[PDB]
Amino acid sequence: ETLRVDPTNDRLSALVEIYRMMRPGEPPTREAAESLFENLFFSEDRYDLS
Amino acid sequence: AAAQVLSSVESEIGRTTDPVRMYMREMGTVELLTREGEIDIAKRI
Repeated sequence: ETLRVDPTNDRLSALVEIYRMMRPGEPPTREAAESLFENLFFSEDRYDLS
Repeated sequence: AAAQVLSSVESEIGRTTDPVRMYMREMGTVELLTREGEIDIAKRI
């Protein structure tokens, strides 16, 4: 059901949706969205579970 | 061709109020006109 209610269809559109939720108003790009999502949880500097 | 993306952006902004974002969108409209461009512009002056 969640997949059904999900308007996104590919990786880039999901990354853009992430960008627009995190940085509303800013027109997202490929590299900006990719860097933002990667730095969210998959960067050892901006994320530590400990 | 930058206002044709700003159209969708402003139609789908996240109710933005920060002047940093508004400025950084509009200064980004105009592209880097340097080197040869700058000399041509300097001659028009």
